[PDB]
Amino acid sequence: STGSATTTPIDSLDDAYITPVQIGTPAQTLNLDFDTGSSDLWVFSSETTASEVDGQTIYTPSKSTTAKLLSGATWSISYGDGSSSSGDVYTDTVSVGGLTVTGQAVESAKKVSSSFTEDSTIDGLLGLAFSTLNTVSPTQQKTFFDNAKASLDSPVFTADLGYHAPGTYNFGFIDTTAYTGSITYTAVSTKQGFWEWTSTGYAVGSGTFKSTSIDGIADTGTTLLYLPATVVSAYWAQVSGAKSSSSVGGYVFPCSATLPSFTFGVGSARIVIPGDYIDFGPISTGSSSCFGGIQSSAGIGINIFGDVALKAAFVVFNGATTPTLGFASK
Ligand SMILES: C[C@H](O)c1ccc([N+](=O)[O-])cc1
Ligand code: NA
Repeated sequence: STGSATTTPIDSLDDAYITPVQIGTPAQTLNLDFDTGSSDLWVFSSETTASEVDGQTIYTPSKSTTAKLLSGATWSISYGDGSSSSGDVYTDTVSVGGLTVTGQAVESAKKVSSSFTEDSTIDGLLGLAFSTLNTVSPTQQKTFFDNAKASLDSPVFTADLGYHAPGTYNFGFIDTTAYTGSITYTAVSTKQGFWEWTSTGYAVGSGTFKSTSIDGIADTGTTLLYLPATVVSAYWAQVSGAKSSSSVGGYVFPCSATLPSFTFGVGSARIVIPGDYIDFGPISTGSSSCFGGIQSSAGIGINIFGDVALKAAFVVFNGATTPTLGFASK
């Protein structure tokens, strides 16, 4: 089997991407944020505290003939940005782009933090990191990908995120029309539950490539590119008037600037992030200070290849016995 679904940016900055997901019988379609840096499939629901729902579409298990309470199971997750949610668990039929899993754990939110409530466009998350990070207790649950894997034509999914445009998540096949050149594969460590890999270095604009190992994660549910302070300082030093602002919480730059590209290494290959992808617009409405898309990881504990990086590439998440990542230009 395979599946193929379009993923759409939630706003004009590509802050996140939503993908329609069918849950239950008859289908309830919710727009979920596919997150390769977490491992819970959780939804706004009929159980979510009413004051914490503002415009989201909810899953109602009582209207699904295939829903079944996973008795005793609870969940609680806290994300890198300080957001969180928690609740109880049902199993139900979940379909993505024509690929169906029966018995998928659907984590029903009883509580969500303010950032979720405030984002009317995201009805929940679909985690695509390793199932070792799944929060369900006392019996850990599998991700949609892990449950689908055995049925897929090939044990892979691919992320093809758009810049200010829709893109695609495919399951079970690699669309050879969706990228240019060849795919370069690189090793993955699953030790921390992530798609963790080591970039071979970077370049700023038309500058020389610096060969240096940068461990980090491929995380579709993080907007920006978080890299070591040395790397990030070297990038923003090439932008007149850029500075790190403790008041704003990262590097800002004049909105009048033209940004340089940023290249990262994948083995001997190179992925180039255009300068425009690193513009996250005014810090507040109407400001002439703009927020940078490359930020320091120094206060995270991990480097994160978020959407800024991943949407410059066709990315293969290879879930074979020995997982690997692949990157191609597009
Ligand atoms: C609501 C907030 O933007 C949000 C937080 C965390 C994730 N995630 O890591 O995928 C998505 C969305
Ligand atoms: Na922000």
